Amino acid sequence: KLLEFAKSPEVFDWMVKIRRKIHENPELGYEELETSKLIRSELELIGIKYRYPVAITGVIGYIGTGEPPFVALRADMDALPIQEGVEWEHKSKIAGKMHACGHDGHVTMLLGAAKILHEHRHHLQGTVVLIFQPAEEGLSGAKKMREEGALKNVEAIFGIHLSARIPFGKAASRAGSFLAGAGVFEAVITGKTIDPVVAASSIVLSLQQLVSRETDPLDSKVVTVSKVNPDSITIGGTLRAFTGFTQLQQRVKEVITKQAAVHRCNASVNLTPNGREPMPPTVNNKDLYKQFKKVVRDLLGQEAFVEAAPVMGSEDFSYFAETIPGHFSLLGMQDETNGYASSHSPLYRINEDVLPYGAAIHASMAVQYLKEKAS
Repeated sequence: KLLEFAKSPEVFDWMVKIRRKIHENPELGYEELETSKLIRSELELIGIKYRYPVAITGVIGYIGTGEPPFVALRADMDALPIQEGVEWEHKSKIAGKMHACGHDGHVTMLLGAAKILHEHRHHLQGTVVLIFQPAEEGLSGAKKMREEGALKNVEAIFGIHLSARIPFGKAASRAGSFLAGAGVFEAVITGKTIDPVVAASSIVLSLQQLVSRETDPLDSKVVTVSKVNPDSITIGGTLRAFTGFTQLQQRVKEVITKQAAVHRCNASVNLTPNGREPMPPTVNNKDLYKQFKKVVRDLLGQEAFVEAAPVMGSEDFSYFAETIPGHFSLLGMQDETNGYASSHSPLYRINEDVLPYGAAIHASMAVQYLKEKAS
């Protein structure tokens, strides 16, 4: 019922205040200096110790006993090089950049949560870890924080992402496979005269075939050939799946290889070209999802819980929920007539009145988890 606190003029105004400053000054991946300085100042003001730097601009705060169990809450920090088309007082003052992906609401609701949780810190049966992650858009920030030990000793992490595809004030998630993974591959087709070209256009159609839709949105698999360019032809492609990703990677390789061989050609295929490691699908741990549904129902209502549909989007949170139990949820903003623009657009819009919902959900989820682990 801490939503009442989260909605307080003092707290809500403070949250809306910080959200706007970040919104007016969008910073790109790994260059979120000002966003990072603000987060650190608010943690300082609230009364929360933190580790900095992590992944250049990242910050990790602590609330509780200081001892295990450790549970983490995560928010992204970076904007995108998009010109804000929304005309308003708090529009980005940085031309060509915009927080058109809600992250502003994310850092915001994470500082909210930090502020609130601190209010009840001596009651926490463990330590809530607050992760302020840089460069989510380029899908390399979560992995970099992991490399730097951000996940050590931590046993369960929760993340929230505002959504224009979910009704306002409803949190949406599902158990297990939720967000699609993504990988790339590179192939070089060289003649062991025109065969290489014959082989290349063949392989292309043959890989484009693999893409398909079925009756379960979790079975969707796609392979996109984007690069192709005669002694040798380089073919750069991508692949995505919610399940059986490894089996799809091998299929892409097998096809290119055999389709090259029957055309008397050499086949060079790389599934991690230039250090582009695959990003596995985002999997929501059943226990966290099961616990999460309760937190949402107890807080908002028996009807707020929105069972999410598998999505083929991009969210590097998966590098966390694969290494430790993870739970990723959406937070609704959409109104009755769909006036709220979809994420990734010059017109994107968070309804600023959603901040207390995620702040409470963030705060609450960390408490119930700990107050459950100790049961």
